[PDB]
Amino acid sequence: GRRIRVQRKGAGSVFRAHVARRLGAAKLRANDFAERTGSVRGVVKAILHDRGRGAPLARVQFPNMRGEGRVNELFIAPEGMYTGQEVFSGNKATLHIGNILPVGNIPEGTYVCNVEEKPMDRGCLARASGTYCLVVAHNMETNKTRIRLPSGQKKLISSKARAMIGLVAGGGRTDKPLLKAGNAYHKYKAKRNCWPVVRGVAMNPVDHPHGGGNHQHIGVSSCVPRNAVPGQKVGLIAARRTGCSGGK
Amino acid sequence: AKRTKKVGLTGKYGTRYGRAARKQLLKIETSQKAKYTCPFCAKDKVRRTACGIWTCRSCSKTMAGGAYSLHTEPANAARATIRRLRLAREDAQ
Amino acid sequence: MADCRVTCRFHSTYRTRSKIVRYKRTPGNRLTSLRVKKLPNAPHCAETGKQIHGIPRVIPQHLTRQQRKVSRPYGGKLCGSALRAHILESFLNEENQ
Amino acid sequence: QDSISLTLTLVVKSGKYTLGTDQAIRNIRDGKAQLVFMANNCPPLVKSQVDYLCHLSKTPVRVFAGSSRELGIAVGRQFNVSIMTILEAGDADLTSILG
Amino acid sequence: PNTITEENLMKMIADGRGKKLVVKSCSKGRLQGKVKLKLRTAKYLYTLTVPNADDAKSIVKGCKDKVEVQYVNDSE
Amino acid sequence: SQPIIKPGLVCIVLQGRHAGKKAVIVEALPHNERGSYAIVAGIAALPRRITNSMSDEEAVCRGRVRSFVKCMNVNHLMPTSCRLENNYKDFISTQTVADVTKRREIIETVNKDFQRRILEHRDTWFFTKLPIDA
RNA sequence: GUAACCUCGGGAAAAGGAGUGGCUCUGACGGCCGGGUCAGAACUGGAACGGACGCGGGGAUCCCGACUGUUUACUAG
RNA sequence: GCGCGGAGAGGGGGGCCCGGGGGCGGACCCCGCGCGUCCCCGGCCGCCCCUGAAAAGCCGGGGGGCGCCGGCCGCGCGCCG
RNA sequence: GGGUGAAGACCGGGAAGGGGCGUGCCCGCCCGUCGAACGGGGAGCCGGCGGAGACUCCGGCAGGCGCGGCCCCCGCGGAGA
Ligand SMILES: [K+]
Ligand SMILES: [K+]
Ligand SMILES: [Mg+2]
Ligand SMILES: [Mg+2]
Ligand SMILES: [Mg+2]
Ligand SMILES: [Mg+2]
Ligand SMILES: [Mg+2]
Ligand SMILES: [Mg+2]
Ligand SMILES: [Mg+2]
Ligand SMILES: [Mg+2]
Ligand SMILES: [Mg+2]
Ligand SMILES: [Mg+2]
Ligand SMILES: [Mg+2]
Ligand SMILES: [Mg+2]
Repeated sequence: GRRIRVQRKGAGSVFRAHVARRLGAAKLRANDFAERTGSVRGVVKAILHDRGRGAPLARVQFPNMRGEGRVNELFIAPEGMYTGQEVFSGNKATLHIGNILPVGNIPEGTYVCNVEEKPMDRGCLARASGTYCLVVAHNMETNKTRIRLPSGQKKLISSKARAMIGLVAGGGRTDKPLLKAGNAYHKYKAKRNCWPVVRGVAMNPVDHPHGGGNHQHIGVSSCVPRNAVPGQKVGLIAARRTGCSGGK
Repeated sequence: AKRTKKVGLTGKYGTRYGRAARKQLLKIETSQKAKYTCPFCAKDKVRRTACGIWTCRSCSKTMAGGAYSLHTEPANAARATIRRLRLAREDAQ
Repeated sequence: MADCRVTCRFHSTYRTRSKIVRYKRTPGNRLTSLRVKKLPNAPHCAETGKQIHGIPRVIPQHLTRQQRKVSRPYGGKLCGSALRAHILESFLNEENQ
Repeated sequence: QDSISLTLTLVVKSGKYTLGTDQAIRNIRDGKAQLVFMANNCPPLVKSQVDYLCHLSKTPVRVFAGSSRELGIAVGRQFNVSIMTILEAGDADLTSILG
Repeated sequence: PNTITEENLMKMIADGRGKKLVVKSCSKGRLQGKVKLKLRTAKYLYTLTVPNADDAKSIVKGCKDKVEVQYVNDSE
Repeated sequence: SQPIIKPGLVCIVLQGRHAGKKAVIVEALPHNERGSYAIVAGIAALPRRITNSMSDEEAVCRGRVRSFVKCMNVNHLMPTSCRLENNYKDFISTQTVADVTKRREIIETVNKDFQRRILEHRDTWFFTKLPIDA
């Protein structure tokens, strides 16, 4: 046979993300001495649309603390943030929607977004439109805090990791049908080359393990083991069960 | 309702996609084409610009909101919870 | 004359936004082509995106120094309305602060 | 609990008042207002300016418990009102529910 | 090309800024028997139309030998 | 319940060429059909800067002061809590600001008066620049 | 003048009828002269007028695929 | 078609921009009228799980430091198609 | 700077990585005079002439950008826009 679609994707070429006309990487403000002691004030300048992304981005201007002038940031906007609003970051930031503060100072039961797994990594956990995390409990003896992820799993992170109050803006996007093939075309034209999708049973044996036969059908079981080598891992990988169980 | 009985704005689709999709689109599109009261000046001049971006045609203030509607119920619940938790802390410092 | 069709005046014939012409009659009873130059935008406010009064829509290099200025402390960077807010805001803040 | 609504109705019926921010500033500067009422969504910089001027003229300033739309309804009007100043209460108006 | 006024014509001729002066007699149409004075300068060509032929003689005689002079007087 | 626009008050210019500068009200005109106006005198340029080098010829120029006198709309002013006692009202009046030569004479007089007060270290707040962060 | 059926949006130009030239007139619609269009009448031609040109044949049903789209360049749309 | 107004409408009086037009020059200009076509521009409105390049270069403002900076008259503008 | 591979070669931010004014001081983390005869870009029109060239020649009338001489000035008006 020849190389499969999954094997060809990993080599780049016509399978790279289309990044032209993107505003940049969205991140929390970097951690420094000024906000390790007090608070730093900024102002929201604009709210913009990012190609490929479902959630809006906000441009926030802060004073420069190692010289003269100003510093421009790029945040993921929580719901309810408006142009001209002033926000704070630091150990002494107040509990308002746009503010950034460490999770140790956030009361249990609060909604947070753009949480950082390890201190000083600039956010990585709740970044897609409509998502949020919950602060569950604190442990002052070990200095660790428990959170609940959008998938429902529970994780322990250090109490010095920062987050933003609120939930990500743009919630409800997936409640509307795409309806037409032309809509999915535009959606994926803003992201990467991955659409439309040809079924494996509709191919010839030379280019997929599912192809061939006098009727269209999968010859064997579709569950493959975890240790299958790269050209073999197609179908359901290491599935614990299959079918529509119906219960919890 | 002089021209149609039930399709409403989904009359632009003819007969092409089925009943369930058309009903859901009726609800969502009615919501997303509407005019909303501005939280800063109490006027009904807020319109959608992009998926989660809403602008006021009077004061020119831009806000981050939901897709298809300015406010979402989870957001209201979250804001109320934050406001409650903020007062309890400030009483005892 | 019974024919009024012309020929292209540029190096190539591809019609981009910088290759627009209009037609005029010459003293020799001939139809000629003249370029239509792009009109630049005048300066716009920093705080708002509105246009600033008093400056024409020409590239600044072809204006005299007086023609590209406004007689006000922040003239040409912000409008009169935006300047009042900064003055009021700074005074009222520094009085309480 | 109590209604400051009776006072507004009587002032609107027999008194003298002005609706708007420009008229309010022109009156307060001149020492002609007896009370300034303000909504809770008035823009902050106008709030500061009007407060400071009232301080410089020893004028009483109060805040209303609604939005400019609510105040406009409470004065019998169909538009928003951010600042109201009463120049002369009426013989039926007891400007003693606020001050 | 630009129009010039009478007073700053012989002034320019005074500062020796004109390079040549041409006199042309117009006698058809809205140019009814009037004359046009065209002065060649370093930057521009300046033209004045005296309302009557007589005024031409005085001014030109007021700058004779100060700037070289031509005549046209087309009669066709 | 007391009017606040009275001679001797210190305001701030909000509009025009001299916006953002401080001034003193010398005469409040009576309300007419054009609105409310007043006559003010304000600092047009502050005394520059002088340092340890002390080069006298340039020092005198650097220490010079300018001022403006004119009537202006009372809507274009921000009254303050400060005061500045003076007596300019004798040579300052409506008819003495309409003509030009009188205006120039008044301007030099006010310039000389301001220079003194600056030297003797009085009225520090009035003779200071209002920071603006546009 | 238009049926069954229908996801109530369609089906639908459904099906199916009648008129249309030339000449001489009448009315309607603007502005402080202009313009075309729409409507009506008499007369008159081998019972003829979308006079060349340009320009749907229709209906009743069954099977397959929902639909617009793509495909074996040179025998399969 | 819309849209706007106490965060200031209508009215009266003004300022700014407008790839344009008229007059006089260039140059001793037959006179009026009108429907349509093409191109460009303008203010609105509509659409998107699609938001519709960048840099050289040029200019302005704040603060600081410095000082003729314009007018007239002369010259010049290389390489390659 | 380097890293890797028997090499050819391929991969690459962690490296004491430049200027100015003018001689002493001051400023400064780190590539490209590569890649568009359709994108950006300081400025051109008319008349005439040959056998074969013209927005290029000649006549006229203009624009832009520099350099050199002579005179040659460090802001006033408005109520406000
Ligand atoms: K599939
Ligand atoms: K090129
Ligand atoms: Mg096959
Ligand atoms: Mg195989
Ligand atoms: Mg088969
Ligand atoms: Mg101007
Ligand atoms: Mg099909
Ligand atoms: Mg088809
Ligand atoms: Mg074939
Ligand atoms: Mg075939
Ligand atoms: Mg290149
Ligand atoms: Mg080009
Ligand atoms: Mg030439
Ligand atoms: Mg040829």
